[PDB]
Amino acid sequence: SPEDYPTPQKYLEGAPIPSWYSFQSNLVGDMDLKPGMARMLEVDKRLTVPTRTHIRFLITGADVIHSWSVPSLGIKCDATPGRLVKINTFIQREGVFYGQCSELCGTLHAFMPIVVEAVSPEAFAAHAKKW
Amino acid sequence: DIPWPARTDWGGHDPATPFAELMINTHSMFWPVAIFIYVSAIYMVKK
Amino acid sequence: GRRLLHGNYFTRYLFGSLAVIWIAEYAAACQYGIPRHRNPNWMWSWWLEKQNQIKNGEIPANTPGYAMVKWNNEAEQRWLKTLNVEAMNEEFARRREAYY
Amino acid sequence: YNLVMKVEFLFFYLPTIIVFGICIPVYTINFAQEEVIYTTMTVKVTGRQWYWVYEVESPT
Amino acid sequence: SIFTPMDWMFYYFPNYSRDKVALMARQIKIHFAIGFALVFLVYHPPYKGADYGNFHKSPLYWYKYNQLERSGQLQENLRIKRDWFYDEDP
Amino acid sequence: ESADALFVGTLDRLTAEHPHTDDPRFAFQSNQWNNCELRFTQFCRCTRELGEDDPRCKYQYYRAQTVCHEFLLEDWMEHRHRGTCDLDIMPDRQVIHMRG
Amino acid sequence: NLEDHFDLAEYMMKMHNPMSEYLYWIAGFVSGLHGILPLLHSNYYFSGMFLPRDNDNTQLCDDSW
Amino acid sequence: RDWLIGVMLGMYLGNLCVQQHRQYRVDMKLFYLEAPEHKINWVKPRGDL
Amino acid sequence: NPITRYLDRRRAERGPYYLMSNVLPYHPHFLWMRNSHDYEAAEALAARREKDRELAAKLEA
Amino acid sequence: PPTRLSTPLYSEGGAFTVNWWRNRYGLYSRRQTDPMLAEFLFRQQVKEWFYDVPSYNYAALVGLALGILVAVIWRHFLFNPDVYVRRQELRKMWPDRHRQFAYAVPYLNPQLKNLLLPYKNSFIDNEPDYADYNPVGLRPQRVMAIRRIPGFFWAIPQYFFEDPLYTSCSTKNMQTIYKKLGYSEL
Amino acid sequence: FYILVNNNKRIGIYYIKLSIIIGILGIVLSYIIRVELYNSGNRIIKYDNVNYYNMVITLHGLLMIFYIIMPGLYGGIPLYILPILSVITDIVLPRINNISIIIVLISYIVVINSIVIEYNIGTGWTLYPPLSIIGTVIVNMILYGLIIIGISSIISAINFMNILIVIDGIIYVYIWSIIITSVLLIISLPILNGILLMILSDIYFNSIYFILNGDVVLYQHLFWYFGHPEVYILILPAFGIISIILSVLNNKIIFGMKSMILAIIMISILGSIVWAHHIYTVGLELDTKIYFNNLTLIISIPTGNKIYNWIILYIGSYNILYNGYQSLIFSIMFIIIFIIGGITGIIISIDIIDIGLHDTYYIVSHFHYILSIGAVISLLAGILLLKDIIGYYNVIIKINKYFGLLLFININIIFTPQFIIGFNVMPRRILEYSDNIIVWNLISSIGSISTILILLSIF
Ligand SMILES: CCCCCCCCCCCCCCCCCC(=O)OC[C@H](COP(=O)([O-])OCC(O)COP(=O)([O-])OC[C@@H](COC(=O)CCCCCCCCCCCCCCCCC)OC(=O)CCCCCCCCCCCCCCCCC)OC(=O)CCCCCCCCCCCCCCCCC
Ligand code: HEA
Ligand code: HEA
Ligand SMILES: CCCCCCCC/C=C/CCCCCCCC(=O)OC[C@H](COP(=O)(O)OCCN)OC(=O)CCCCCCC/C=C/CCCCCCCC
Ligand code: CUA
Ligand SMILES: [O-][O-]
Ligand SMILES: [Cu+2]
Ligand SMILES: [K+]
Ligand SMILES: [Mg+2]
Repeated sequence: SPEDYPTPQKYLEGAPIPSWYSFQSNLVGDMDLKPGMARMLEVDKRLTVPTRTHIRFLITGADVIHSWSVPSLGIKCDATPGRLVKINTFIQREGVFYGQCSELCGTLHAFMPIVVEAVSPEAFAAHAKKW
Repeated sequence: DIPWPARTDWGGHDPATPFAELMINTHSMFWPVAIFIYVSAIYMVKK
Repeated sequence: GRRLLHGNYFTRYLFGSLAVIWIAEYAAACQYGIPRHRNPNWMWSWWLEKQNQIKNGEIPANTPGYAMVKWNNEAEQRWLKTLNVEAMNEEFARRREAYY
Repeated sequence: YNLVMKVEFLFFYLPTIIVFGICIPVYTINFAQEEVIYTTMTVKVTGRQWYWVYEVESPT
Repeated sequence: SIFTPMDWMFYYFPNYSRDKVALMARQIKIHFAIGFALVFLVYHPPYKGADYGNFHKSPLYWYKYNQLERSGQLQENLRIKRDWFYDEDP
Repeated sequence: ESADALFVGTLDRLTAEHPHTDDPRFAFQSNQWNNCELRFTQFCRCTRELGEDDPRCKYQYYRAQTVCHEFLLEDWMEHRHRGTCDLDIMPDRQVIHMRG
Repeated sequence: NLEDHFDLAEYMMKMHNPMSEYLYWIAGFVSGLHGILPLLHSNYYFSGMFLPRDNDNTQLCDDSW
Repeated sequence: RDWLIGVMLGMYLGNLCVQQHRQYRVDMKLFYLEAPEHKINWVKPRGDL
Repeated sequence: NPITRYLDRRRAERGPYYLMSNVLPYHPHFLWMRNSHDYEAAEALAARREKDRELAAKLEA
Repeated sequence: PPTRLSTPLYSEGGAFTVNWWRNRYGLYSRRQTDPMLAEFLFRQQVKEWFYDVPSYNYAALVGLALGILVAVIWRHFLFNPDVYVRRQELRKMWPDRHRQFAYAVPYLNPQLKNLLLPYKNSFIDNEPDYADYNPVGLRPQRVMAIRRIPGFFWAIPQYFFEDPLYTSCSTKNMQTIYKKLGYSEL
Repeated sequence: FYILVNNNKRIGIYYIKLSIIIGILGIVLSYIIRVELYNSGNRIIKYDNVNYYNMVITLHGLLMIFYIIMPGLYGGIPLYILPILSVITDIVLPRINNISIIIVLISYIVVINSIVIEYNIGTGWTLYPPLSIIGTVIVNMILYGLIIIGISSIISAINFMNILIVIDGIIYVYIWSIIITSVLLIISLPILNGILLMILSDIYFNSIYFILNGDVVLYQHLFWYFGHPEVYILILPAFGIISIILSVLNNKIIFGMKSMILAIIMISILGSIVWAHHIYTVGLELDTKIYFNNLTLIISIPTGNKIYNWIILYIGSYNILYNGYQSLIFSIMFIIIFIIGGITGIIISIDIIDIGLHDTYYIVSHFHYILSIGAVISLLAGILLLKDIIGYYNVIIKINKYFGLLLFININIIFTPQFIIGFNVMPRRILEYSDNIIVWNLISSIGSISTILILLSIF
């Protein structure tokens, strides 16, 4: 029956169902670094998140075992193929938190940093709307 | 947020989540017990 | 002649272990209130309804499940081009006549 | 003998007490990580060689 | 015997300790049952232990609570010290 | 309307009204792989009954995205379109009960 | 025999030929080379140099040398 | 009996870190409440390079 | 690192607080970089600061 | 412990006694070649291992560790929703595994989890109750504990009513402060 | 003859000799690592040859564990004194003893040859899939070495177990230490072989265990089910040595012999059931995590009893006896150093603390303090005690206070800073790092070069 597939009434009335956006985050090369960038930690696309919000991070690894580590957020979850591990977080202060892959993943294990920037909820909404 | 030079950061530094604070305090809670275990044992290493 | 193990050790610890496992499992089910009635079927309600229609004669016999869905994948489109349920039923009817 | 036996008891059970003193804290912090929270947003993170892919819901 | 110097067990309970081999077996069995019971009677029991209106308040809790209640410290401690983010710049 | 309406009807409803929260059937474990597979199977069964254009099935896909990474969904969605997805084979063409 | 009483009698009685010691040290030296030589070979194979110059994979000042 | 001196010496040295931890928690409670180092509506997204 | 800066101030106010980072070099190439400069970065940084000042005045409005 | 072989050793009846141990100790022994020598060696071992007071401490530790171990294994098999030994549910797609889904919520709420979660305020200084409220209802609503965890938590006051800043660091006061700025909902 | 000899004492010498030789390669790799980590940049490895660093750390770990410390503490000292301690003429299985040492050498030659001939890539000494199974042939060669090493370890374990059948005296604590390690090997090795065969099947037989729908976490369970028992197979022989040295040099009978023995048995049983403390960050179930964390902390109890029983052995000893002998100093240093390593182990045992400290140099320093300092010093102390019996000379070690002091100071300069960078945090198994971690990395590097220089003064 249609009711065996629960859907909120707003969407049944024509509300747009949300889409998803994917982006790739890569290390900034040594020759591409700018005067102020932190070597071995900067990336070309950061992950922006709102502060004072409960966020669920689902982490997996496509090919080999990586590990998503953000020391300031107290997160170190192994990105293992076949496991979609749930990590809940609640950021309390704005800033930019830098991390690095924490599982030997091949030649460039040392060259895939993790940069997360936490901004005010009003700022995050504007950013998400534009990007 | 980011490592800083010549920092001990014993137990962690700059938490930005309630869980991060928990981790730092768990280490700080046990640290005096570790010191007691060490000092109490080492003091008797002698003839 | 001196004994090291229980005189009936093999049967004792084999059947005994099985008994403890079975009894402990019943106790565990009672504490969590787990339904203990075995169902051998799938629970897709719409599918089970289509199957009743076949048993009632509303849907012709040997009609494939992809002949009843509102979305077909590519491989099932390939099959639909060669599907003839009416011919299949006639063939089965002929077999029954020959057998009897 | 009596004194020695008491020391040996302490050599074993003083560590046991310390372990028991950590046990309760360990349970609590483990329970805290695995707490069902009312999360309102999801960020999917995939790790590839050698970069991190991020999937986020787009504003409607 | 739990947290018991067995030298004491040998002295005060000589007949119960006469067979030291059997005594050792009971030591193992008793602590085995204690560990087993903890898992299935302290940890496992479902939907229990969530009565937070029944937090035990020991005699020491009340001694210290009444002492602060008698003075103004309890009221002062519970008062919210700041409920604004920014101070006003003159 | 009822306070416990979400639990009533199905366990599925809970995450349908709160997409970014734990599903009752998988909240005990951090690994959410099985959660993703159930959500995809539910999207597959919706289309068979209602079609791809139905808003319900479109939302069942959004729900699947909430727990399934894109690289897995794209692969599994290709298998589904070809007709090789094991979570979408029509039940009368399954082999799970054959030869054992 | 008295000569056979002690294991490795020549060495224990301090009469052994020094070449035995030299071979042992040489064997250890060769073992060490298995970590250095492939390092040099691999560096040249993928770069063209046997060893790098400190911080030559990063941006350097004009006067850096 | 001497081993007791070690217990007492290890209890004194341990208590020093207890006091540091005690003061640390007091400081942490005042960060989000009073510390001017805590700033909000401050960090702006950098954007893709 | 706002909590490292706050905690340093609190500790220093209470008693004698000594940081290695304050006295010692953080990199080993300091022995050779007494007079080293990146002049291209200097010009770019100055230009960006000038643009920032214009943006600040505009934002003030 | 007698020193003369003439003086018998007391034994209880059962499967772990002095008599039971004597019967089996010398089964694989090449040294117990006659009664006198066998008894001497048997009593030598019994004296050394069973009349040693500190040895009984390890007996307690092995029992406790093994009991926990057996029980955690059994609990997984009997109650964990993700451990399958029967196959009925494994012969069905995920949406149809109702009997296995019945283990989920009871297994999500063990007693010790309800008893110890309120004590997070002994590890968190700011907003220790940040995750207490949840409108769904899979788990109970959480209330912060009134006392510190017993043991090594000397850095915090024995009772939280003693702490001056405790109330001002709560997620409720923090929400008030930020809501007054229009900064965030939580 | 040389290769044909079956003498158990000669074979014991061979094990020590080969451990030192292979050890030279191990130390060289360690120097490469520390040199590279001296600053940020590339120092001795090109950015295009980063695969070599991954191979250096992998081989360092594997060689030091399986080809140096294990052959030295479980093959060397054991084969020389165990048959004497057991007042038996010779080892029970003479021909098996000969083949075991030959097997170790042959597996070493295979490994080093694979460095020279194969492409140099690394996947850690823990050979986690899928990375291990998508590599080149050097991984296949390393697997052959491990399997071959496993054969030697198991047959040597069988050899020691047979001493129970022939021992003509009392089973001393040291004999108990080896027997229990042998039991740990007999129970752990067969599981390792199985998982290694599965790695081979995926590498060489088109198996699919470590690709989607197959759980890669499976490998970690079976590997670490051998992994952690291995760390106690490497430490327990060291404990046995420490007991003999302290009793002999202090002229004091072992106190609580039965508690020492029962502590070793306890550590083994517990060590066989705590392996998943290496898998805390994978995402295991809450109850599993709590079980493993609880049982891991229990291991401290039996381990603590042994430490305190050692202390009372040194207490009260006669003052007239000279206490500056290198063997005595090393034995005492072991107690001081092992406590540091163990306490840090208890810290990392708390899983929530472990989230921050997994795959960081804090873990490195933890197991170095126990192995690179504690186990090495224990093997040195044991050999030094048996200098007269073994009969080696041409070294200045027996009475060398400079060597002991310099070693202790400099070894701590290397690994104490690695605890600090664990809260900085500097991940493990990396070569490049942020510029704000140079200070501590530089200090440790200065410590490594210095320790090597002190190794030359013994000759
Ligand atoms: C960690 C380090 C620091 C440690 C510090 C702490 C140490 C604490 C103390 C430890 C003590 C442990 C216990 C010790 C017990 C000792 C017992 C003993 O002595 O036993 C007796 C035993 C034998 O004595 P014996 O009973 O008289 O034996 C008589 C013979 O059996 C019969 O006599 P023979 O003359 O007839 O002998 C036959 C001889 C015949 O010999 C000859 O004819 C030799 C001719 C000269 C050759 C010289 C070498 C030439 C090399 C050329 C290289 C050219 C390179 C060109 C490159 C060009 C590049 C462009 O040899 C052979 O035919 C075969 C030789 C095979 C072995 C040598 C292999 C060398 C390496 C090969 C590598 C190959 C790689 C191939 C790769 C291929 C890839 C495709 O002694 C030894 O074997 C010597 C031991 C010496 C050391 C003892 C320990 C001393 C204390 C420690 C010191 C520190 C050592 C540190 C390690 C080394 C660092 C480098
Ligand atoms: C011989 C080497 C050795 C030894 C003895 C130990 C001993 C211990 N180790 Fe191990 N460990 C390693 C070698 C060793 N370890 C290695 C090599 C790794 C990394 C492998 C890799 O990841 O690649 C590792 C990793 C490792 C981790 C992984 C951390 C991570 O991956 O992030 C953990 C955490 O549980 C751990 C814990 C322990 C514990 C709890 C002990 C206990 O045995 C310590 C017991 C000793 C004491 C506790 C001190 C003495 C006792 C007392 C003084 C009594 C009083 C003390 C108390 C009451 C607490 N070890
Ligand atoms: C017991 C094994 C052992 C020993 C002795 C050592 C010794 C040393 N190790 Fe160790 N190391 C490991 C086992 C060991 N290591 C393992 C298992 C890893 C992890 C591998 C991985 O990450 O995959 C590791 C990782 C490791 C790294 C991490 C690299 C990385 O992954 O990023 C570093 C450098 O920081 C390092 C440095 C050193 C140094 C400087 C020494 C020593 O040089 C310090 C100085 C001491 C000496 C020079 C004396 C040693 C002498 C002997 C061993 C011979 C003894 C023989 C007799 C007594 C007969 N080691
Ligand atoms: C000899 C005569 C013929 C006997 C023929 C027997 C044939 C079948 C044998 C199968 C293997 C043995 C177990 C049989 C179990 C039968 C009952 C059963 O189905 O149990 C199911 C039940 C769980 O089923 P699900 O509902 O699918 O899961 C719900 C969520 N967890 O599983 C079990 O209880 C069986 C599996 C565990 C068996 C062992 C007991 C568990 C504890 C093991 C402890 C191990 C450590 C050491 C213990 C030492 C002694 C205390
Ligand atoms: Cu990815 Cu490391
Ligand atoms: O490994 O401990
Ligand atoms: Cu371990
Ligand atoms: K570097
Ligand atoms: Mg890891």
